[PDB]
Amino acid sequence: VYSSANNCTFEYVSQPFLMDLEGKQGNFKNLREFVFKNIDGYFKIYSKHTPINLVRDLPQGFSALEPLVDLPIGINITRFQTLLSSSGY
Amino acid sequence: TSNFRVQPTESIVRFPNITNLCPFGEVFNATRFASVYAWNRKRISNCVAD
Amino acid sequence: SFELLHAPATVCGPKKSTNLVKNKCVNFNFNGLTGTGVLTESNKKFLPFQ
Ligand SMILES: CC(=O)N[C@@H]1[C@@H](O)[C@H](O)[C@@H](CO)O[C@H]1O
Ligand SMILES: CC(=O)N[C@@H]1[C@@H](O)[C@H](O)[C@@H](CO)O[C@H]1O
Ligand SMILES: *[C@@H]1O[C@H](CO)[C@@H](O)[C@H](O)[C@H]1NC(C)=O
Repeated sequence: VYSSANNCTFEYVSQPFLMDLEGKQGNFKNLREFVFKNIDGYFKIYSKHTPINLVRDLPQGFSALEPLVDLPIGINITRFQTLLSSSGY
Repeated sequence: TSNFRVQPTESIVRFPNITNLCPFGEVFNATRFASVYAWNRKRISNCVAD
Repeated sequence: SFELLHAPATVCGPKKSTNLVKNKCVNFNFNGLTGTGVLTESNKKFLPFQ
């Protein structure tokens, strides 16, 4: 409906987080785990991106997520929204 | 009777690089300066200010 | 106009660096991590974010 901020506190541009596509033509769907943290003055994101054969629930395997970004953004994060047959999240 | 320790000679200071260097051209080089009735404000962030 | 509030600083001066001295007892500061000792080539394989 609207499309203007009239502002900019901080801006960052890099490689896409979600568009890591490999292992097609099979049951290997890319499970994209993310962890979002809000600490004193920083917003951290961790991720992995692992192909799995079972798509219904979490794979029950084990791996750790690696640091993706660390942004010096001093804002109040209290709520969040995800923007988007229908596997969902 | 005593202890000894090898002392340091030089010192090493290492930082990644100098990136996102702040231009400041927008305030010192720009030709279209506003007058006092409508002076301009430029915000500086995420940069190295030399 | 400069301000200090509580948020992490995003504007800073350049961080001057020196050369790298190996196989000698030196003082050092690597990206904020200080200490003393002798630096040698490592056979350790750090992950890209470590
Ligand atoms: C058009 C507009 O909303 N401008 C806002 C201003 O009202 C606010 O006081 C200031 C605080 O930093 O941030 C600006 O982006
Ligand atoms: C405001 C501004 O940027 N003035 C630049 C100065 O910084 C630069 O050092 C010089 C060339 O040496 O050329 C001037 O036009
Ligand atoms: C905004 O943050 C301050 C402290 O950072 C907190 O006291 C306040 O309750 C927060 N506002 C909301 C709506 O949560």
